[PDB]
Amino acid sequence: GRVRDFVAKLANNTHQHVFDDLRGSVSLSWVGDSTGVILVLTTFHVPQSKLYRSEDYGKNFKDITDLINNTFIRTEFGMAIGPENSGKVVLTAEVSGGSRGGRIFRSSDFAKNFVQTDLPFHPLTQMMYSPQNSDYLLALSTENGLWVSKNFGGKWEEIHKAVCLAKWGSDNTIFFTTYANGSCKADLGALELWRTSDLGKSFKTIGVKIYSFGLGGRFLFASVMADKDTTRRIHVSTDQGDTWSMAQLPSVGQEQFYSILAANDDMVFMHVDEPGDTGFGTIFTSDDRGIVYSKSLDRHLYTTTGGETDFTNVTSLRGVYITSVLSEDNSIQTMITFDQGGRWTHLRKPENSECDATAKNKNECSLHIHASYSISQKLNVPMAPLSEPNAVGIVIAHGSVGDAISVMVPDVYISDDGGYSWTKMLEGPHYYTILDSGGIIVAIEHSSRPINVIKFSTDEGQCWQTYTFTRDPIYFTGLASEPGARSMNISIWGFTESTSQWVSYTIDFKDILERNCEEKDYTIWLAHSTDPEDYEDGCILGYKEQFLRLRKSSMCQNGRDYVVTKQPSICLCSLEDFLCDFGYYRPENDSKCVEQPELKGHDLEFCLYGREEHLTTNGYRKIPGDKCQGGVNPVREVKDLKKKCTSNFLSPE
Ligand SMILES: *[C@@H]1O[C@H](CO)[C@@H](O[C@@H]2O[C@H](CO)[C@@H](O[C@@H]3O[C@H](CO)[C@@H](O)[C@H](O)[C@@H]3O)[C@H](O)[C@H]2NC(C)=O)[C@H](O)[C@H]1NC(C)=O
Ligand SMILES: *[C@@H]1O[C@H](CO)[C@@H](O[C@@H]2O[C@H](CO)[C@@H](O)[C@H](O)[C@H]2NC(C)=O)[C@H](O)[C@H]1NC(C)=O
Ligand SMILES: Cc1cccc(NC(=O)c2ccc(C(F)(F)F)cc2C(=O)O)n1
Repeated sequence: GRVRDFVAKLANNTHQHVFDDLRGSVSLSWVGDSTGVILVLTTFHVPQSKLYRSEDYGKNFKDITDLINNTFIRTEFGMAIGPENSGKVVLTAEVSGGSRGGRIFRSSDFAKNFVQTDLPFHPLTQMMYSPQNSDYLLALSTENGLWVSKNFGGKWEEIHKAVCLAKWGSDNTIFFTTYANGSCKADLGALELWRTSDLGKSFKTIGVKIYSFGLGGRFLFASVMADKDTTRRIHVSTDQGDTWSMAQLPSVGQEQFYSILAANDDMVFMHVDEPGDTGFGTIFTSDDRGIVYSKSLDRHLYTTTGGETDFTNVTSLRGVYITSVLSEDNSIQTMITFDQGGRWTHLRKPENSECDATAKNKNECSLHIHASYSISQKLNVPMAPLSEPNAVGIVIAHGSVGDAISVMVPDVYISDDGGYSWTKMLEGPHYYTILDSGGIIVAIEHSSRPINVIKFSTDEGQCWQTYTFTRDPIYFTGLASEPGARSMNISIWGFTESTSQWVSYTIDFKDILERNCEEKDYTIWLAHSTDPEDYEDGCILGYKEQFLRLRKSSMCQNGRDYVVTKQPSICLCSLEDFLCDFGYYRPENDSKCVEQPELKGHDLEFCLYGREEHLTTNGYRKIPGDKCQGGVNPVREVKDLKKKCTSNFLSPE
């Protein structure tokens, strides 16, 4: 344990609040950053709606149900909370069966005063704030009109009809799909993709034969129907639709799907579903254009039914992602990549962990991670893997140790180096959060039955101390805490036993970490270190990062203003910083990219109908987000591969 005098500190700081009876649908929303404002919304269906508010981080709520006029709020649309600190809150309310249109309750300041506005239409969707201006909203109506508002929902105007899907781009741009006749389901693949810069003053048709579309990073993606067929394929656009490239990705049937797994201004992770009811697909990573794709992972478990994947950005160390794959035998293994998908491997098992029945060898086994897929199978998993960018290196997850994901009741495992190494944090399932950029870690035992106790650790999970926060135990469902993992306030939620009420105990760790952190506590940490002795040690994507990192031994507060300190070393370029361009491959182990003897499959499709500027390749492209400098420069004098597809074909004219 190692902490002296904790019960004293936490006694004062434990704050209980009580709420009304089960069972009602419960919504909790944080409003703003550095505000402490929380909205709890409760709705009841029997032959109404309650709304509370707290400015103290959840220590004391007081009941503002007065401010909505006592009317009935609909949990379908929930609470549409404005971006950043704009403080916008919008609630959609239920109206009499035959009404003009719907009604919403608008707060422009952190839910202190609400104004009720009657809409000219009926909302089919939660209203969506424009990213650049929180005063801009768009909604889809039940008649499929696209409605827009410049004034934050006071006045609306219908800027197009027959709209399937509509999204805010950057700079108040709206992208939406329309349909000619029939219904969005009927005309699917026949959809038309539009853009409007001026909020409906003027439009442009950027797409046709559209199955679907989506945004990630700088890319606009659209899947387009074959003129000849039911197959579709991805086209990509960097200009917001003005020009369109066919991706080098396989086409799919109507059985299959694309999923954008992750996107950043450098690249995307694209999941392509496998033909047949596989339950798996292939992961591709793109180049910085989104045009050129590299096969990253085989048999990536993503289910056709319910849409579960285990795919996880480990957001506490750059380059690092974990995911599940379906082996040849039907068993699920976890895989981790440290280099942004350039290579996948098995997570290393804890030093002292021993293998389970899954493992065919008893001293030699991996760690496997419970994530969305596990949870969906009703395995005993209260939480998915957790990591925060402020807390460098830290990953917390339920797992098992063996050759595959085990159905047994999992322990909880922690990593401080971003997933290179692991130890058992806690035996048994737990709920966990991170406070104060890793200054504190907090855990609740997951029990079939009531708990009066919360666990906390100030050394990043190496040591734990038990605190009893209530002497009347609760049935415990969840933790609420301020997003961004910067506060010292945690809210334990649950209900009492039997004739009941929901309760929340919010604990301030304010005095548990009494003294502030200062330079002395931090220590120099090279990320991604494999071999100390090496010049190139810790180069990922062409460079190293050295971090200043809070000493495990130091017990103190990083503070709300804490800034991860790190400095880059820029590594010399090797071939391993380059990906094969179109029509090139690595045949041997050797990194070197050589010309393919000929194009096959979707390589041949791309070559046949492909956009011509990309056809000449350098054989080599710098991995996106790779910052390496100097060293090797294999990128080549451009060479036209157009003729080498068509050299086989007889040509006309
Ligand atoms: C996996 O998760 C990591 C950690 O969150 C992602 O890295 C983050 O990427 C975002 C977007 O590229 C970076 O955003 C920042 O946005 C501000 C403007 O709001 C801009 O001024 C900054 O220059 C920066 O772009 C964010 O800094 C970055 N976080 C860290 C710690 O590097 C990563 O993108 C995720 N991977 C994928 C493929 O999405
Ligand atoms: C934990 O919650 C308390 C509220 O109970 C937060 O206190 C606020 O602190 C800021 C700056 O320290 C003040 O400007 C606010 O006026 C305080 N509000 C109240 C109601 O006291 C405290 O910041 C939270 N702790 C952390 C680490 O975020
Ligand atoms: C889990 C699941 C189930 C069913 C469908 C999907 N994905 C898509 O429909 C999709 C989304 C985005 C894009 C685009 F934006 F990349 F183009 C293309 C498609 C596509 O399949 O055609 N995902």
